[PDB]
Amino acid sequence: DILARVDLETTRAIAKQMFSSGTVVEVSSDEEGFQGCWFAAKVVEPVGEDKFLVEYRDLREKDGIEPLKEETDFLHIRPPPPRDEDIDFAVGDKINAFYNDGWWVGVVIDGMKHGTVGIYFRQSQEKMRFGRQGLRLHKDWVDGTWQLPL
Amino acid sequence: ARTKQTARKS
Repeated sequence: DILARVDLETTRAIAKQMFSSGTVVEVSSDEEGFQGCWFAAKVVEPVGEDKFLVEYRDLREKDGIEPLKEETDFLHIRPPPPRDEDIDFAVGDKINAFYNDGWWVGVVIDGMKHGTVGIYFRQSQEKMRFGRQGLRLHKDWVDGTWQLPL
Repeated sequence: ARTKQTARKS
């Protein structure tokens, strides 16, 4: 999945450059039930040469009060993507939808009507209308550059 | 906000 597209040496160096204490980022997970999800977070401090202690913007510890803190590695952290807040989704577009406090990969199945866009999620096999404000085009962070899907 | 498993799917 992962490394076929990115370069480890480059990705590590760029993560070291960009993700210092206080830096806003997005983080991902390879735990089940989280595939194609990016969560908003902020770097607390780098950890060793490979990892970053982050504090989540929206996710909480079990009391639902204190922000969740986790270590993440350089392959599961990225900057917030540039967002073109005013664009027209076309059917077939790979998007992210802000759903249950994460950004989830989905596909546009119906163009915008009444300020909503029809979306489908392969993870859950569910489809629904999403307000335009909670949608963005999917982008990949690769070797220090943002790229659209191939 | 929500807990990490309130955000988890399936």
